[PDB]
Amino acid sequence: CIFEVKHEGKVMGYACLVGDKVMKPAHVKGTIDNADLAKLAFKRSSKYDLECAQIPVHMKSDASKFTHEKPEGYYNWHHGAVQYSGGRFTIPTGAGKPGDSGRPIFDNKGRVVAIVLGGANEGARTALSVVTWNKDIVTKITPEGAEEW
Amino acid sequence: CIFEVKHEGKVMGYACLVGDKVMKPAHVKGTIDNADLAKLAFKRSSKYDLECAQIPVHMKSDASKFTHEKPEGYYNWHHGAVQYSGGRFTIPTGAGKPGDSGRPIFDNKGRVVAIVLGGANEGARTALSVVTWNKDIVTKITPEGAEEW
Repeated sequence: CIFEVKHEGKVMGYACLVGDKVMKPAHVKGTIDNADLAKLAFKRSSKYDLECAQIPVHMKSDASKFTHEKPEGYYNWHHGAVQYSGGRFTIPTGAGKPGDSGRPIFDNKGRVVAIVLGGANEGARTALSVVTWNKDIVTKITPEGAEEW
Repeated sequence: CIFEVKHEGKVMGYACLVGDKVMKPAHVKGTIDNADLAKLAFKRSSKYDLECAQIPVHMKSDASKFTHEKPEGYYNWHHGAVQYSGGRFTIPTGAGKPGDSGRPIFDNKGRVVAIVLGGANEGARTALSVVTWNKDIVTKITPEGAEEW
């Protein structure tokens, strides 16, 4: 379900097969490192900083079902455990660097909860700037002073 | 000797190095997935639904011979053993599917005897539609109701 966006042979962010679309943050430079995915036609959406397309039939079995459901507590991401509370995702400062955009923040059942875009350093912890689902629609939470990763 | 034709990153058919030419069915969309082969100049022939070119000197050692000599009996092909009789090649129905075109039918000494183009389902067995060599010249045998693979 997770695929990596490469730019000049360098991983910039990620792409994800959620629902029946193929997502990847709009701000991420590069092209999905997967033939089938790379040749697709994406529809950009600057409001959501999202850029979706449709999953080829032969990969649709590979999608992951997202969720608006996110109760205060700890979430999972590649570098460790993210913490959600006060309507804000945070992590120990240093555990997220430029080149981590696109990486999903899963919950314990695998549902993608948000997609990292960058983070604002506020000391001990960094408030993440993410793309998250609302009641049904996409949204973007960007803490004051975020540094786009 | 066998090379695959790709189209939008998807295998459509095959290409084969037979004799001193490089073959691939004309109807197959895409370009041979091999630098040396892809840059060649092919001569189309709509009668034979064939599209040949000449094998670069550095690959000529990689060709597969051929022969007009084909006595009734069993021949060899990737999925098993083909049967020749009554001037017709056949196989157990189900053992050949779309995407098998281009695959050669060898004999027991390795000489390519025919090249599969598609097959007509006539029950228990399917009569193959092949490109075969006559006295010296190429020919195409297409059983009634063939389904072009």
